[PDB]
Amino acid sequence: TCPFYKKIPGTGFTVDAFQYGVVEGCTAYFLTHFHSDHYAGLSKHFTFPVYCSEITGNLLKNKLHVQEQYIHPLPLDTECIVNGVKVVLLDANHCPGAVMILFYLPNGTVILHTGDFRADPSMERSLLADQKVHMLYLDTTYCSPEYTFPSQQEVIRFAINTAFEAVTLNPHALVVCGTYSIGKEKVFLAIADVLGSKVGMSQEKYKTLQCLNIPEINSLITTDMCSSLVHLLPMMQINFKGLQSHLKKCGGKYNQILAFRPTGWTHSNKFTRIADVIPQTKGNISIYGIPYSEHSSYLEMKRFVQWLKPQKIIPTVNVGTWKSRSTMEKYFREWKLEAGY
Ligand code: NI
Repeated sequence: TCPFYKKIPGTGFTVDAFQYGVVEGCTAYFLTHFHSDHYAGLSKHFTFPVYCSEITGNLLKNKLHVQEQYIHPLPLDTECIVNGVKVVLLDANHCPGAVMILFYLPNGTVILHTGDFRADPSMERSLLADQKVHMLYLDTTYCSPEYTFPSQQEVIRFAINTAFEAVTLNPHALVVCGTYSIGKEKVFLAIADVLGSKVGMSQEKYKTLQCLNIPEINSLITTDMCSSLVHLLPMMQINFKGLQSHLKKCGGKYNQILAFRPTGWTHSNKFTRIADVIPQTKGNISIYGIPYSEHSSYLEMKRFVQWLKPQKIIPTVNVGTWKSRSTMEKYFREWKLEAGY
């Protein structure tokens, strides 16, 4: 059964609610982004309207085979009428095609559902600036002060300079980057660009990348693994066993692997600056864990919410324990008292 925080009161609408069968009263199902926890239950057999971004729509059609007649893509930053209700989609600064959704309820209430997001000051100059929001359904993934990490730009700077230095010292090194879903594409694209290489990968990953509207993509990726010195592999294979095995397959073309595992936050963020990160090493294989986040840090989230000044907040992540829920409610009250709303 569909939980309350995925329902939009006073509409026939649900958000990210595909794993509960036919939801009673739901006339339209919104999908914020193409990550499996959110799309769970969609397939070629789905026969209700789905509303989403153009990119999300390409992925529904090609990867899950959802029939065309049921995919309703909407342009961003544009007031749209869906089943008699005004809605807008805003960029979530998450993975490709991820949106936030503003709902203008018939009774005068305004609701923002962030989906998954990484808050940014640039959001303070979207169509959010124009008016008041009564209810905020908030991505609270890292809603605690210990959750600190660098900007995406600094993390990419570290990876580019690390990769360039290694391959310039040894032209026979191979670079590997881990992946398990869309998002974080800048990691492997930035490294391949500095090295003058295309990124090699499986046919299934190439297919997924081809759905994402990235400019010049045909120039950047390839399924010919042999022509490429940046390879993508599933995240599970980024370990000393999996990388040893991979190196054997390359036919004595390479004599070293430098590999990256983009993670979210890890506890080594509590002690170590990005500059000071070191790899794990075994023989001719090194592995760097790098904290590239597509979710708000604590400070980024607090800034957004204190700017928005919502009347009520409903968390959508970490809602399963009493301790979590209590902790998040304490932070929301501090924020409100500090800012005066
Ligand atoms: Ni996500």
